[PDB]
Amino acid sequence: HASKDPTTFPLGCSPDITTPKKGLSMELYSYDFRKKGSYPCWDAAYLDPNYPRTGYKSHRLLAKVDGVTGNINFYYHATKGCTPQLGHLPASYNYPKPLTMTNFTMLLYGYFRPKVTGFHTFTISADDLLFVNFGAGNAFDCCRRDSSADHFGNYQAYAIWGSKTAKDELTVHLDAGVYYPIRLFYNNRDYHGALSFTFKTESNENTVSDFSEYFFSLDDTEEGCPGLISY
Amino acid sequence: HASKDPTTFPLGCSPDITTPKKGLSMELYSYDFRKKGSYPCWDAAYLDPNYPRTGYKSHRLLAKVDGVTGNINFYYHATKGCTPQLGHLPASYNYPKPLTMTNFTMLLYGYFRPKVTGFHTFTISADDLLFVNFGAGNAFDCCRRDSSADHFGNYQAYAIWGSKTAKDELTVHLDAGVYYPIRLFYNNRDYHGALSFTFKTESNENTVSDFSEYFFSLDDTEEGCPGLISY
Ligand SMILES: OC[C@H]1O[C@@H](O[C@H]2[C@H](O)[C@@H](O)[C@H](O)O[C@@H]2CO)[C@H](O)[C@@H](O)[C@H]1O
Ligand SMILES: OC[C@H]1O[C@@H](O[C@H]2[C@H](O)[C@@H](O)[C@H](O)O[C@@H]2CO)[C@H](O)[C@@H](O)[C@H]1O
Ligand SMILES: [Ca+2]
Ligand SMILES: [Ca+2]
Ligand SMILES: [Cl-]
Ligand SMILES: [Cl-]
Ligand SMILES: [Cl-]
Ligand SMILES: [Cl-]
Ligand code: NA
Ligand code: NA
Repeated sequence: HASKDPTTFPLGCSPDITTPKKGLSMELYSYDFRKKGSYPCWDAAYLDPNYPRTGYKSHRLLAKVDGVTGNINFYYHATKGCTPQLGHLPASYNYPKPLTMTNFTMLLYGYFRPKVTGFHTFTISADDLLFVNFGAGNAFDCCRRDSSADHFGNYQAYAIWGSKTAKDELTVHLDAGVYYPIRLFYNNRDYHGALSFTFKTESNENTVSDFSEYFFSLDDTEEGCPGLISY
Repeated sequence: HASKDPTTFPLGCSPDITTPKKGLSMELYSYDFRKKGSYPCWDAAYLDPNYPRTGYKSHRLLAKVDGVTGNINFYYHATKGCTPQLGHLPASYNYPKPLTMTNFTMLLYGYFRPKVTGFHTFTISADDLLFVNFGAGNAFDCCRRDSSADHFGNYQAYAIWGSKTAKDELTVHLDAGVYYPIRLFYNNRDYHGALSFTFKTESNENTVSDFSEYFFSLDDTEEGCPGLISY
């Protein structure tokens, strides 16, 4: 160089006849540096309170893909600060092309399906930013993302590199086989990048990092697909 | 180098027998630079999404004063970046002591009492940050700040120096003589500072910058003081 509030007992969704499709949807957007000579060289727009809501959409759209699943963690090691440098996302992201891994924004959305009924703790870390919404309402409404995408509530967990919250966790009680809306919003402002998203349950001692049997996409429907299990 | 959502028709409050006290309450907090040699030298904590909610309270408390009113605008011109430099707030702030005007955080809260029934447009600008909540619920509950202070909603207006939103405005319909909860959250991260808060009404052509007959403080009460005028 559902209510929008985060909760420990989130609401979930009950899909009907159509088989859920594997994986999350992802959108990729540009995130330019500031003009040469600026101090610092990186743009602080990523921290504007509405950047994850409306601001990101004013940047150049790079891609929109389906079927993102597996292990979505990555570490991108840059060689120079203040410089756009190319790299590739892991194959799990279904995006073959190079992108500026030093400086970009990424949105992932869809549903998390548990295998365990009970408490789950999701652990996150990021360079630079990962904001997580989770649950109907807090993320978006069941099979009604089209009317609720931009209306997510306060984050269930968030991580900001360099901050007092560089890693974070969310503990929620979930029901096996129910589909929970999830939104992951990521940014790299400069230099190295990293995303880590894993979970554990009170059940066993394994950390889950491969979401192949956990992330799904559901079609929106006129009436929605609110969870039919809770009572 | 009331609902928490922002609205155009905010809810207000009806004080009982006790005469409203002149002015807002203010709290002042430290905001340190990063360690010498850091790039950039200023701390980005001010932009953490919970900094205006919980994070500011972890910093050193400098002052808590009553009776802030008059013209609250200021421009502080620093002579060196990355350096704590002393200055004084305007006399309107009722705080005589020097403080590090280059790097500090300030919270103001109380009620705005209009003189006009009709649309008001408040205009703000700041170096570095000014976040405004306005209306019962969005700011805090009528004569119930003690149970609602930390639960303000999405900002009615906000300004961030260097951003695509360096000035902002809020247009709201208000009733004369009703008391609207208001919260102003300010930060200077480095170097120069500035705060501007003014309004106009559709009625006349004058810009109001002297809040002497507009800002008030109301005691909290067990039952609250919800507005009795709307119907
Ligand atoms: O360390 C990861 C972190 O790097 C920041 O760049 C820093 C750099 O680490 C530091 O050595 C230098 O002095 O200042 C740089 C810019 O603030 C990235 O900005 C940050 O996004 C992370 O990737
Ligand atoms: O201009 C007000 C603005 O100054 C920032 O400091 C800048 C400075 O303006 C710029 O000339 C220099 O190259 O980089 C500095 C640090 O980013 C303050 O950081 C900012 O808070 C405002 O006060
Ligand atoms: Ca980075
Ligand atoms: Ca400044
Ligand atoms: Cl729903
Ligand atoms: Cl870089
Ligand atoms: Cl109220
Ligand atoms: Cl300074
Ligand atoms: Na596509
Ligand atoms: Na005092």
